[PDB]
Amino acid sequence: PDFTKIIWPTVVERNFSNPQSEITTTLQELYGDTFETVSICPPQSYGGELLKGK
Amino acid sequence: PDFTKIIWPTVVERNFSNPQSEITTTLQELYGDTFETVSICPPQSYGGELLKGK
Repeated sequence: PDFTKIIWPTVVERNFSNPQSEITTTLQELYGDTFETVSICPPQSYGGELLKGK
Repeated sequence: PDFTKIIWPTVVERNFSNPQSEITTTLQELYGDTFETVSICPPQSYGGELLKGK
């Protein structure tokens, strides 16, 4: 290991690695983490996609 | 055939039998008879049947 170490320029710095999080004082079923994805859904019973062709 | 002819009481009288109708002075493709049935159709892209369950 010397100055001839090749450097790969990345934007991800190791000043914040894997942020673990653990439940301590209660039950999990009382404290849940949800991971969702907020996408756009047209409504079920109406929305311009029913007029397609009409 | 005498007075003991059994009579079946029907409401259909034979004072107007099969009304034939024939095209005379032109072509059929220029004079058409349509037979339709006017029933109620809910619209295609809307109508309460889309809200069924919602």
